[PDB]
Formats: sequence, C-alpha cells, structure tokens
Amino acid sequence: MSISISYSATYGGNTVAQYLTDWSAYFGDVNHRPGEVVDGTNTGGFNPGPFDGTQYAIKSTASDAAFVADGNLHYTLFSNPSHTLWGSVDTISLGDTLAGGSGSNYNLVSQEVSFTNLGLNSLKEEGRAGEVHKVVYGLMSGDSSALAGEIDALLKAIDPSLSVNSTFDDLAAAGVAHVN
Repeated sequence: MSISISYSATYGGNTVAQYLTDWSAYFGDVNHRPGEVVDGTNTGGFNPGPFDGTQYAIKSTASDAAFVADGNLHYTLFSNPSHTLWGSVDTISLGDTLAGGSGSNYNLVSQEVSFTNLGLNSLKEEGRAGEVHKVVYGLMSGDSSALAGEIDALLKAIDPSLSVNSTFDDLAAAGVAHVN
C-alpha cells in the first residue's frame, strides 16, 4: 500500500513541501525540552495513554494548529534510551482545532491534509535518531523537514516524476491524492 493523501481543495495549487513548511510555521515550536516541559501546554497526549497508544496528538502553544499521528507509539520516558518516541506511524493528519483523545479518538475539527500508508517504523534501541521520533518531534518543534523527506521518498517509490514539490492537484491526477 503506497502513500495515500487527502487534502482540502484550498491547498490544490500548494506543493506538499509548501504546505508542510507553512503549517510548521503556523504551529511553531512547543519547546518540549529539559526544564521547559509544562503539562497541559507542551506535553500533548496519547490515546489511550498514558505513555503509549494508537495516537499521539498535540496543539500549538499559541495558534490553533494541531496534528495527530496514528499508528502504535511508545514513549520510553526514563527507560534507556530516555525520552524516545518509537513504534509505527501509519498516518499524520495536519490542520487546526484538536478534539477528542480521552475515551475517544483524537480528531482535527479542521483536517487540512492527511498522509496515510506512511510505513514509518523504528525500534526503541534506535533512540531519538529513529525515523518515528525524528518525524513526529520535528512537527512539534518547528521543523517539518524529516516528514517532507519521508514523503518525498514514498512519492518517488510510486513514480520518479512525483516529489514533495508536486502540487496536491498533481498528485490527485496521478491517483495518489484525493480532495477532502
């Protein structure tokens, strides 16, 4: 199952890289680092949690921007390698207005773009250098480049003419992307 993309018609003429760069700037950097972790401000959360789930989700400390990662995710906390998110990410959904997550699934009230069949997978022993950790931490720290790089590779695996510099409408014509 190759990467599949859903997008709001709004973004049809945007490139995937343009959308990711803009969304990351709107979201900002939650500053989840030693000495700066503020529960309920920059922790986000898991479903079901508390440290593991089929989803991890977080909203901006300032804007309405949010994302949801779907897969099977595990946070090591103090277990070596400490502060590592690992497991699998199948889907990343970007947009604004995070809802749910505590007895029900996290969802975006305004889902803008969703990338599924991502096939992201990393073991605990890879630590913070694992592709799951890099991709998801980048999205909450103001750097969408790890996710853009992974999407670029997945698109080129469908056809070398496709890239993150393709527009959503281009990927729609190629059968990879679909409106809504």
